[PDB]
Amino acid sequence: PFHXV
Amino acid sequence: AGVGTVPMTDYGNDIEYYGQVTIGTPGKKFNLDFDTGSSDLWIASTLCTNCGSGQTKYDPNQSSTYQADGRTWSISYGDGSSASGILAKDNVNLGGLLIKGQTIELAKREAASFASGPNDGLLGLGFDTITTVRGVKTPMDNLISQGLISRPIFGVYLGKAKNGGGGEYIFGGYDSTKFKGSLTTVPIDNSRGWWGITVDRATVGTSTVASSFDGILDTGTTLLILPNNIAASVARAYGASDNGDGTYTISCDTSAFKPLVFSINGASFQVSPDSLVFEEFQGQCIAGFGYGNWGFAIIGDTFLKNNYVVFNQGVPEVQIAPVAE
Repeated sequence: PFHXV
Repeated sequence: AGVGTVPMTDYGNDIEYYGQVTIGTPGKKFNLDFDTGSSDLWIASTLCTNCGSGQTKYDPNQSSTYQADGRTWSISYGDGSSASGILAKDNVNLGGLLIKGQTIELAKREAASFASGPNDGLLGLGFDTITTVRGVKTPMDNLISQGLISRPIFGVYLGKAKNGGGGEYIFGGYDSTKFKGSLTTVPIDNSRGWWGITVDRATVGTSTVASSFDGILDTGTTLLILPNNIAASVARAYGASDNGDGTYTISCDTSAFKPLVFSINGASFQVSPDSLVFEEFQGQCIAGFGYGNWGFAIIGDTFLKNNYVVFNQGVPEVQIAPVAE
């Protein structure tokens, strides 16, 4: 998964 | 597609959603991840020395509208992925809307995870208070000031891979074929530069698993990440087990689960049973919800692929309705 700041 | 309409591509099992953006003159097409959790527009470039051979790279020499800038930038996302490079100015075409003189950030270096992903870069849709370089106007800021949109909004539809994938962003409007019933207006707290909302409560069946909590609408985050206590409460309701890495192992069979329902500004929004499972690997399923050490939730794709959202930067506020499916 990604976790964009 | 209509004016300001950007068809999206669903990568893998609802991992992320990217759209094509044209940058430069005559211009090249780039696949950018649309991220409401950040506010920098960066792209892989021919100045990059550790970029992916598969990424499309912006080449200043091939754009007659490229304008050099002496500033540098560096970014680090929630998961530690990063990139850095130099600033530049060029034109950006978003769904037929030509933004003139947009500040773009060319990568010189990027994390291996970016080098191996499907993205050529990211398009930040958060507020301008969190751009990494002070004074940078975001694409939404420029669409408004150049008069490219008449209402300071964008409608977001994220599809489900189980139903064919896809998604669609509409800059300056929304599409009612994508949702059912009436939109519910929810006030936004942009004090930290994000699309922050308050969830009144969360229930599973008759059980109140959580009381009010704050969260941020982040299209750039795959899962629904909850503060530790709330995540544990939810996990207990589904018999999920903690993998000790921020993720849970859940039964692959969701036919018996009740939906995770959020009460927001007086209406019900849910994470459907099917969305409780993120991925299945050699018969083990990873849940669609995880935990993090923050006091606020990161309301990612698990939730957004079930609910249409109209983002209004002007108020600011959001309008949400269950997806039509």
